[PDB]
Amino acid sequence: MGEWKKAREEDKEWRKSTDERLENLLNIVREILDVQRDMRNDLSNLTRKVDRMDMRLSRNNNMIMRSFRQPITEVPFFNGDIPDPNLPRITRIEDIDSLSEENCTRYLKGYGVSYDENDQSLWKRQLAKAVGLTAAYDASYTFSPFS
Amino acid sequence: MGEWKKAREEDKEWRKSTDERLENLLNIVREILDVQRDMRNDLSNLTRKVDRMDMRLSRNNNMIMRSFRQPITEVPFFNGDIPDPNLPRITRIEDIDSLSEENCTRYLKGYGVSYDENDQSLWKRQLAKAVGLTAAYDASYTFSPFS
Amino acid sequence: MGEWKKAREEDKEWRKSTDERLENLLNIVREILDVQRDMRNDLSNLTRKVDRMDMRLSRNNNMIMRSFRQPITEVPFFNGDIPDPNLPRITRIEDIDSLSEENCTRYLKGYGVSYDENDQSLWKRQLAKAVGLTAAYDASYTFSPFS
Amino acid sequence: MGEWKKAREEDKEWRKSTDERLENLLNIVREILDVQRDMRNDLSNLTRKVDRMDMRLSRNNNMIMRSFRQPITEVPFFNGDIPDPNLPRITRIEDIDSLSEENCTRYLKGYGVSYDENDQSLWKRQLAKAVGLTAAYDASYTFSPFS
Repeated sequence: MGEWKKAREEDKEWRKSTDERLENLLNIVREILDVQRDMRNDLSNLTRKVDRMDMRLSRNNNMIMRSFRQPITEVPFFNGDIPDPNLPRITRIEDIDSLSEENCTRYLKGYGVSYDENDQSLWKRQLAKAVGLTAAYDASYTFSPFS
Repeated sequence: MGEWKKAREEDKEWRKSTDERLENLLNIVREILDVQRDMRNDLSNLTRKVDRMDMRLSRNNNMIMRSFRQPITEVPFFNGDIPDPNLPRITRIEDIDSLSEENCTRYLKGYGVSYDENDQSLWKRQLAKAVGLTAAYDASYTFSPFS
Repeated sequence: MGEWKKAREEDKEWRKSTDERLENLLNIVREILDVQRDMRNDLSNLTRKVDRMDMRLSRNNNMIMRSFRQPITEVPFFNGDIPDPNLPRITRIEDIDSLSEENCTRYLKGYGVSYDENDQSLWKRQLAKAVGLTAAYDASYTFSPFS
Repeated sequence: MGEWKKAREEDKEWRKSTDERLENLLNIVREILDVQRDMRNDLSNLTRKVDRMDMRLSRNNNMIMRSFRQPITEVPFFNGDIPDPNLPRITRIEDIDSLSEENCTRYLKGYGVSYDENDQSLWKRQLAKAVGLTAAYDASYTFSPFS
C-alpha cells in the first residue's frame, strides 16, 4: 500500500507533465490560428492589388490603341468580374454619349472612381478618362446632355 | 480509503478539464482546417487571375508591335503553359490562314474563347483578334477556306 | 491485489504511449509553426515584388505616353500607397522645376532611388528619369535652381 | 473493492477514447503538414511564374521603345534579382558588341536561354533578341568577333 501511494504520487506528477504539454498544444495552435488569420488578410490584400493592376493596364493599353483609330476593348471591374452582361459593352465615345444616367452611375461604380451626385457635367468626361478615350478627337468632341 | 475516494473524485474532475481542453483542440483545429481549405481556394483564384492578366498583356503588346511591320511573339495559354510544342508557333497572318481545322479548334481552346462548331467563317478572324493581328493590312486581308 | 499491480503497470506503459504521442504533437506543431513563419516571409517577399513591378510598368507607360504630348499619370510608391495627398500631383516638367527641396527629397524617397545630400543638381533630372519624363524636349529643357 | 474494479475498467475504456482522439490529432495534423508542403510548392510555382512574366514584359516594352531611337532599360533575371552590379548595364548594340565572352555567357545564363558552347556566332544575336534589340538597324548591324 506504500508503493501504491508513491505510485499514486508519481502518477499525479505525470499528470502535471501531461497537463503542461496540453497547454503547449493549446497556445501553439492558438498562434497558428492567428497566423492563418493574418495570412488570409494578406492574401485578400494581394488579390485586391492584382485586380487593381489588371484594370490599370487594360485601360492604359486602350489608351495607346486609341491613337490609331482602333476600337477599344472591354475593361474589368475593380473587383475582377466582367461587367453586368446586360450593361452595354463600350467601343467608342458616342456609345457613352448615348447612355442612360443610371447606367453611367453603375459604370462609375464599376471603376471605383468617385463622382458628384449633382454635377452630371463631368460624368462623361471622367468615365472617358477612366476607360482611356484619350485621343485628340476624344478631346474635341462635345458630350450631349441627358434626357 | 476515504482519501482514496475523494482523490478518486478529484481525478474525475481533472478528467473533465482534460476532456474539455481536448475538445478545445478538436474544434480549434477544425476551424484551422477550414481556414486552410479556404485559403487554398483563394490562392487558386489568384493563380488563375495572374495567368489571365499575363495572356492579356502579351496580346495587347503584340497589338501595338504589329503597327510597325514587326513580328509577333508567342502567347501563353489561359492556364499558363506554353502551347503544345508540336503546334506551330505563330508569326503572321498567312501562317494562320494555312492552318488545319483541328489545330484551329485546339488554339481556340488554348485562348479560352468560345466559337461555333458550324461557323468556320469566324474562326480565323476571332483567333487573329485573340492574338492581336490588328493592323490595317490585318483587316484588309481575306482568309482562305479550308480543304 | 496482484491484478491491481499488473494493471497498474500496464497503465504506466499506457502512459508512455500517451507521452510519446504527445511529443509527436509537440514537434509536429513546432514544424508547422516554423513552416508558417517561412511562408509569411515568402508572402511578404511576393508583396514587395508585385508592388515593385507595378511602379515599373506605370512609369514605363508614362514614358511612351510622353512622346505624344500627352499628360502623365500619378505613380505609386515603392510600398504601394498613393503619395501623401498633400503632395502635389505631377503632370509635366515645370511642375517639378517649381517644387520645394524638402518635397523633392520626399519624392526621391517615395521612389526608392538614392541621391546625394549635397548634389542638388541631379535631383530634378533623376526624378524625371524616375517618373518617365523622357521626351526630346524633356532632355532639352533646363532645370531651375532652388530658392 | 468491487466498485474499485468497475471504476478501473471504465477508466480503461476512458483511456481508449482518449487514445483514439489522440490518433485523430495525429492523422489530422499529418494531413495539415502535407497540405502545407503542397501549398509551399504551389507558391514557389507562382513566384517563378510572376518573375518570368516580369522579364517578358520588360523585354517586349524595350522592343517597341527601340523603334523610336530611344534608349533601352535594364532587365531583371529569370530569378528576379538585378544583375551582378559589376556587370555592365546595357544601353545599345555596340555595348554588347564590345563585351567579353565570359560576360556573354553570364548574361545568357541570366536570361535562361540556352546556347552552344562552340558556336560563338549566335551568342550576340540571341542575346539581342532576348533583351529586345529589334529595330531595322538592329538587324542591319554586323557583330564583331571576340579577341
